[PDB]
Amino acid sequence: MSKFFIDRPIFAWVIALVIMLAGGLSILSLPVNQYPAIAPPAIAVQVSYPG
Amino acid sequence: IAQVQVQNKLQLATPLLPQEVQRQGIRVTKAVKNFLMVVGVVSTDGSMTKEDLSNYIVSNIQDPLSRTKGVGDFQVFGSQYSMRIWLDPAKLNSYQLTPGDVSSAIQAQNVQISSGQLGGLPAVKGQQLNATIIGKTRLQTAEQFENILL
Amino acid sequence: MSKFFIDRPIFAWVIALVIMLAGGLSILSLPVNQYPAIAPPAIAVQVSYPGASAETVQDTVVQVIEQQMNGIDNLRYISSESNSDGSMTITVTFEQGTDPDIAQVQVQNKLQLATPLLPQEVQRQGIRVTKAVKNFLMVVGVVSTDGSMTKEDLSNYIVSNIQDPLSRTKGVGDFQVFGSQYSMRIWLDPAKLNSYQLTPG
Amino acid sequence: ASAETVQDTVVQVIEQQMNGIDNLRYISSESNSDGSMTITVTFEQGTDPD
Amino acid sequence: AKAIRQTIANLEPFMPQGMKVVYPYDTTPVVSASIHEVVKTLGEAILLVFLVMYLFLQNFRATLIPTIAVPVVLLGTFGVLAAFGFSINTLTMFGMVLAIGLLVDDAIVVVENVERVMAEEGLSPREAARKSMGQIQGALVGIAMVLSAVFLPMAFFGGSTGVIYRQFSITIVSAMALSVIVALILTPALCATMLKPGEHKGGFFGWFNRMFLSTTHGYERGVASILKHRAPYLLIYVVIVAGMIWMFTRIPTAFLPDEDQGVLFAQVQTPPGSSAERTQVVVDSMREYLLEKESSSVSSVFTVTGFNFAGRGQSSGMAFIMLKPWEERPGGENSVFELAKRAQMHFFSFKDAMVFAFAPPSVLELGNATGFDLFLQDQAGVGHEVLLQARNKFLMLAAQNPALQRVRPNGMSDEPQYKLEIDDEKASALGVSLADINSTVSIAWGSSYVNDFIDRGRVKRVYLQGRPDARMNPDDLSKWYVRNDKGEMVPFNAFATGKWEYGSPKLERYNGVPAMEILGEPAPGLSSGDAMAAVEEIVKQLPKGVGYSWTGLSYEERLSGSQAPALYALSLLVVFLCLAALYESWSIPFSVMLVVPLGVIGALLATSMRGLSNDVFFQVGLLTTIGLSAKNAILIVEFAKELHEQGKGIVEAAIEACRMRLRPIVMTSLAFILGVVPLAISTGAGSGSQHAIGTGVIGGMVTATVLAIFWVPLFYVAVSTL
Repeated sequence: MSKFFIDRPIFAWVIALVIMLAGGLSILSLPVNQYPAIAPPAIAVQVSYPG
Repeated sequence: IAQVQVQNKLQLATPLLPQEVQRQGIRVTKAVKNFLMVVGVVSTDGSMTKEDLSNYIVSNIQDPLSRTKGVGDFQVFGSQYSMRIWLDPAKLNSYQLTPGDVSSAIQAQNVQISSGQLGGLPAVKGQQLNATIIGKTRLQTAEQFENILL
Repeated sequence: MSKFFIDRPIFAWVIALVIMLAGGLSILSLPVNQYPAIAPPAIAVQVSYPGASAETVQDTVVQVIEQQMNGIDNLRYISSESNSDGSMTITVTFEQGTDPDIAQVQVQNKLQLATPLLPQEVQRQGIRVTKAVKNFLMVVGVVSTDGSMTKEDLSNYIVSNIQDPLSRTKGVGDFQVFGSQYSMRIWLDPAKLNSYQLTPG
Repeated sequence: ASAETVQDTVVQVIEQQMNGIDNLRYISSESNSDGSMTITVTFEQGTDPD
Repeated sequence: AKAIRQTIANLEPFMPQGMKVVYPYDTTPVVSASIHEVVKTLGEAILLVFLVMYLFLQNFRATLIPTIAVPVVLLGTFGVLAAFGFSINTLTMFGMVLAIGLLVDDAIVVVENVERVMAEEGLSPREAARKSMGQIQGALVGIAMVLSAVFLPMAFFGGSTGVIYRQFSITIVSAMALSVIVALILTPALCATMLKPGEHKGGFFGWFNRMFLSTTHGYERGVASILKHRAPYLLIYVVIVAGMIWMFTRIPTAFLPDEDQGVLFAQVQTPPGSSAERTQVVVDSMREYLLEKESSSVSSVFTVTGFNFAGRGQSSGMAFIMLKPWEERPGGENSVFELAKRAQMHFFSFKDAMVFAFAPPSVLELGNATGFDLFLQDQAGVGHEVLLQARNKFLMLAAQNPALQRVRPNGMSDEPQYKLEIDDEKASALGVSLADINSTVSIAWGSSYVNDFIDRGRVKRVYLQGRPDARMNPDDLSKWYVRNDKGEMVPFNAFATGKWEYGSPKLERYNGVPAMEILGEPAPGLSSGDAMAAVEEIVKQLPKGVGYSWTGLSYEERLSGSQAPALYALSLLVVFLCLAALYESWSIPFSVMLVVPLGVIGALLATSMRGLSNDVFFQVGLLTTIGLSAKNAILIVEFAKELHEQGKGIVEAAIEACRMRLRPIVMTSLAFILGVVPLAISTGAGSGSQHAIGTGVIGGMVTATVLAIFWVPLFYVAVSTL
């Protein structure tokens, strides 16, 4: 699969930096947080009964 | 859809609950265990007290940041102001009164009644005057709850 | 391999018109409209508290409801409005691409705990929560030809016979009649209500 | 209650107010002799029942 | 609308006598007429391209190959946009009309290639088809990558603009990919079946082809003045690029052009504190004007009193005006905008009421009028009257501002309201309890609700209110008597006086704090950013304690920003990358990357002198213009460099490539001209959309093709040799 690309290096470079370009556009839109949704979903039904 | 299923089964739960639990209304909220950030105000000059700070938070900070993104459920360390009436049992004995009588009188004074409208439809032929009659309004300051007559 | 796909011309005819046939089925299975989902999903909470003022409707219903619109996910801005004849609306507007039925579930859940704090008349008028967009789609308007029926006759006919089968159809989310149904009005004459030592109570 | 008591105080109120629910096919209702009530709202196919 | 008409069809046999159901207001026939108009213009575009190819080439069985390759790619585009779940609207149909040329070019390329090899060797189709597939098989996936790189990265944006450009992007890229695979699998296997291996025809059409060859030879000896004058034209090129950069400031930017709808609204609002008689008089005179004076463009006037879109009351009205359909009002003087302008000057002649006549926007779902809106709110609790004074200051300073136009309160002003003051201690000292006073007031004026009652098979309600003759003026608030605690009767004159005060009838709130609205629209020439900035200068002169906040479409267009420079930068970068992919070198594809301003100059000039602003359709037209001009220039540069690397000089291979390529380039250019013409000059429903997306494309492509076909080999030689 490389024998196409030893004869043609520029197309290999342009595949490489198209991947770099899509990744650089992906860096500037991902949310940066500490941990993923590890916690289970919980529902807290609550009411103040009087006195 | 988990909240949907929880308050689907809660609807079947509510008829066997007491009348008062039904008249009050119970609420369903997605629970988050940790606290992200505590936002609090202090008093630098020592002038305004603790309940003043809780009043200012619930009146003017809780509302403008609970609509924004990310801020879900929360918990206020304190509560807002309230026109708190302190009855006095000696002076209730002095006048042959009852706390039920004070309660009925205060439910009679600050009513916001729908007091109608001048020239409201259907109008007699030849009417040219229109004005929204404001009747009594519910009272606002301490000197206006102070003059409720029993 | 190669010669199984190159040598057969009507194999290509079949692939091209299977693409055409799937296109024809997909034409007759798509909607037709004018522009895609541009506007964000709104939701309106409206009730008509009769004989009131602007301040009365506001400080008895509107503030009591919108002090409990806290802790709703994907909310952009809440904007309410209270008129003078006694009717009002809270127009909650969510973010674009949110799910409108879970949205209506959350808004109804957060106003069912402000509903018992309302006046009794505001509760007995019937609080409506609809998810529909701001424009008027179409006006269905009935007209008497001979002239033997007045405005409120035609309005009664709409509310009593057109409104109830039309509000349940596939697509209609919010309606508004220009008028009212019949309601057996009782007009208190205060001279005769004075004559017998009686009150409106 | 009677049949027409339940029909005039419960069934017809809930039918007048239940307008505009998603994927609604037909609603049917009946008022019984011993005071009960049954409205069987039938949604169309593929509706997720929650 | 179909289900509503079916429900009224199931409810119509049970009408009473003389009960007709009419439809005064309806915004569905504009949608039906718009989709019928765009599918009709698609039909005549296909018919005109077929007619041009059949009259100019005079051979039926080679024209049959692209005119059967167009419905395959069309129906495939339908199926692919149906796979993601997107609806047939004006937007995807504009995508199909703009993709007609980009799908017809490839079929023209492969048909002319087999015609050329048929004229060269005339041998067996197998190995020659292998060779011709070897040339064009790389070229079609190359132009697929090129046009994907130039058009697809507008899909990765958010907002209303993001949804519109992802509709256009996946429509054009879907028609592109279907055109590539359909051409590759079908058009050699369709041109290789039933043809003849035409030449030397008699009479007039063959002599016309000789005249076309003579104009080609005149091109061949007219390009000598280009090739000898190798120095001068680069300064003219820099002049054109500098004119483009100057021209991007001239044409104002918008969102989407204000279309015709057949719908006009009128907002009646008397001097408030008025009754229903004055509003009914103004409403009936408006109806008489619109029915006897302007019946040539107004069908039916459905006037509602009490429900304008500002608020509600007794002193408001609104006329839902339905204009006649577009076959009864031809000509630019009977549009909804000219009817609005000719009605507004007469509505100024109504000296009684303040009547404002406005037309709804293009997208009805966004709002209910045109232009911007903002909610002037407070934060500290400065006071309702101070906020009303600040709103009046905002309105007068914006009406004196030459960057705005017809700013509105969208609300009601302060009017008299009767505050009766119950003398509390005197009333309770005379004996009457205060709950009886409140019950008497609320039931006698506020129209109380007691219980229900059934009638004729339906439970309705019972109300309870005083007479229409005992609440009409402050002298008749003394007719009501309230019972004492011992059976006596106490009037309201004993314990209730009256003071007229001040207040607004429509109170507004926004994010839990009081507010007032301001509606309006920018100047007829200025952009939306200039109206934004002008509001940003008016708000700075407000008192301390209030604050602006934007609403609706204004919230998006003020908070999101503009990612169009990032759009053009990323799109041109990655299409340069796919050109260096197609050419395997770095300095060569600048001779196509440089061509872009010479493409977009025609779109800029054509939308300048026609008065068509910048919107989403103008940018889609620029992208398709850039794509088709680059798609012509790359075939020029690719086949020229291929004939250079086959063993010949630069300029000679360039000249034989461009002379062999002039007939398909000008042929598909004129075919795309004839495609995009019948929507750029059309008259009907959906006018301004078709005018913008036709005018930009026609101007840009008409200058781009027949100027790049002169100048692309020029700086091709200037960047390959030097």
